[PDB]
Amino acid sequence: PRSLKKGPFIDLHLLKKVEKAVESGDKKPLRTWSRRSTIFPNMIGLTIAVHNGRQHVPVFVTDEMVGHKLGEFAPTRTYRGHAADKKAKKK
Amino acid sequence: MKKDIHPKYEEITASCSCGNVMKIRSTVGHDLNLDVCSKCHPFFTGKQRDVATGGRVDRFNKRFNIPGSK
Amino acid sequence: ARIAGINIPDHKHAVIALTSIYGVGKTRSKAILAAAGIAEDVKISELSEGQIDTLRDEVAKFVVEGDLRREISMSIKRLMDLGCYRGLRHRRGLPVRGQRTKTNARTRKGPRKPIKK
Amino acid sequence: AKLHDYYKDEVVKKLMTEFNYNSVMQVPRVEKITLNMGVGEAIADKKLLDNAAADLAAISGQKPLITKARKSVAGFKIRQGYPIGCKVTLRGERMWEFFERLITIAVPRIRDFRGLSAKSFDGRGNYSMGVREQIIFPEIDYDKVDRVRGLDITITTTAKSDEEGRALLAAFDFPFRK
RNA sequence: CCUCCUAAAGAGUAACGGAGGAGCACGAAGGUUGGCUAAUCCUGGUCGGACAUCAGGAGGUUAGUGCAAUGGCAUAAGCCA
RNA sequence: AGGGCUACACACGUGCUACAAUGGCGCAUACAAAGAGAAGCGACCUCGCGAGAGCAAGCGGACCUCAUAAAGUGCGUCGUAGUCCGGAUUGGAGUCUGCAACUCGACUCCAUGAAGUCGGAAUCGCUAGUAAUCGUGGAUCAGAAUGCCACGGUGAAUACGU
RNA sequence: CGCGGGGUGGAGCAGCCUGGUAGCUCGUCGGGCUCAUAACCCGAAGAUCGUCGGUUCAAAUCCGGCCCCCGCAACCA
Repeated sequence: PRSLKKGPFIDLHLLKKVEKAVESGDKKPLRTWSRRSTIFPNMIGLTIAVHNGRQHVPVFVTDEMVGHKLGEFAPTRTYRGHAADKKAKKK
Repeated sequence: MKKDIHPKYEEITASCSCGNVMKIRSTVGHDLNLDVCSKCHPFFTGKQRDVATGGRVDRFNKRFNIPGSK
Repeated sequence: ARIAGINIPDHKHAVIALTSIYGVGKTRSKAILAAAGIAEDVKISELSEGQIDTLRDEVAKFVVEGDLRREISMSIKRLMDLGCYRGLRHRRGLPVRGQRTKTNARTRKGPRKPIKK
Repeated sequence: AKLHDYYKDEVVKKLMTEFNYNSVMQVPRVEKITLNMGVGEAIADKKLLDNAAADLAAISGQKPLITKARKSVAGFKIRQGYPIGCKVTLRGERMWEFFERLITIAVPRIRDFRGLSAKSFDGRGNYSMGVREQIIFPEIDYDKVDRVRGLDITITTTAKSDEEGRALLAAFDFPFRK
């Protein structure tokens, strides 16, 4: 497995949208490119609309999902199935 | 009742009190008391940036430099 | 003499024999035999039942095999149930630790099969 | 055996007191336990029935009767009838003897287990103990790598409700499912 | 030629009238004495859960019957020792 | 900025390492050449299961360091059973490079643990310091080498004949 | 309308009797080589026996009904 070594992460990038969102508890999907950012306790119950390079995907953030980054729930690649080829991308 | 077919009792009735020489006298958890999730919930338990162990020498709060030594 | 029974491999080196109660690989079995005063290269048929007891106590703290093989199963299932990328790669069988798909799908998904073009 | 004289001494009196019954006769006693080991297949070969006997033998040494289909007209394969179960009937003192081995030695054998709901009792307070495997009473080199061969343990009763039904083997500690 | 029917409830009565079936089989597939209960669906279940045996309910011999049909059926021509 | 060149259905070119016991395992032991490192790499030190770590002598490279170069040497160990060879997948943590490790990064480690037993069609270089085979360093190089370039260890059959 | 023969994997056959086992020769599709095609080599797909029904644990086979192709048939003259 891989990690974040030793220094302190909230993500610098995500921080300025989040600090105003936690003040409300949760508010409308935070337009986010910051797919580089991990999930944490402060973030439980937010809604992060997560750019995947093509478009945003809402990730509803919750306690069972704190072992993960935001970038994992929103897909990137397409996989050609092999009964017959894959027609669509899947969200 | 078929009286005559009943086996000898040599290895039935003996020693329901036996020891642990290869196996237990009662098993735990065979009734499954929690369903196993196989997760720890990381950063919910434990810390968002890791344990600091290994290489313990007092830390210098004053600047230090790979090129600075001759 | 079987280590714990139910599934143990018969007439195996002393190191190898504990690789079937699980939670006890080579590293832990090597040190557990040195403790109990057993040499590595004896076959398991050479041990008396009181050496088998000295093994069995030192095992009995570790995970029982029915939960060990269940644990990797529930980990795979956990990941698919989140739909995180670990889990997405699991649906197809494809690498989860960054490995290539252009080759070396074989270890997870089995032998190659013919595909008309 | 000790089981039934205990069941008389302890359980029969519980149920008389607890239900406010009008007769002592209204109480359950233990009635015959046939067993099954519904192994199947081997229609001429009868080999998986000898493999069933080597499992049954570990817990009760008695001769397999080896069942045949009784009208032989079902949707299963028919050819020279069809072999199904094994029996091994437990009756009277031999069954009272068997139930005294159950719990004390049956519980250390199972390690992964999903049978035996106490709600699953219905109708007569009839039950069938789907144990998933063989409950091996004391033997040498019984573990050998093998499969399957659980048996129905079909307990029967002179019980006339479900509640009085579920109350056999209760002053015996089993971890029954809810 | 048998069994169901035309066929008119004795007399079973035509027609290249309607339909199913038979050309043997079995040295037990016979006799006698004694005991006994199913097709099927559900609940219990390890594999019988869908089908099966075991055990419980419902139904009450509707299964079976050497072979077609008719009659028959707990006294069980049904099943067994 | 995020995604991507490293997708995945498969097939194909190429290289690696293995399929053994001439070897692998363990403890102990030996000598290179050549070159890179003052954005950098570094002994001793103490810490860390190991990786690594902080401290810091040092190093302009025939000085100090990568580096104990490995194959090779000693001794016991294993018997064709995919093993005592091979160690891939995957669960999980510890650590590294970096303001970012999820698809697409590097290292240690615990448990569990497979294909492969000399490979169809296909297919190429070599005449001797070569072919074969081991280890090393370096260019590139924030983080990724099986590659490439060069170095040195050990080093083969035969070339009648046109 | 009668009477009789015939109805096999994409193509042409084997199997055929109370029936159980789908075989032969091609062709097809993917791949290799060849500068390319080719033959060649490797791998692979393919059957509700014309259709429907009956008996059975099993029906191409043995049976009942029908459609269609052909021979007869289109009078005894």
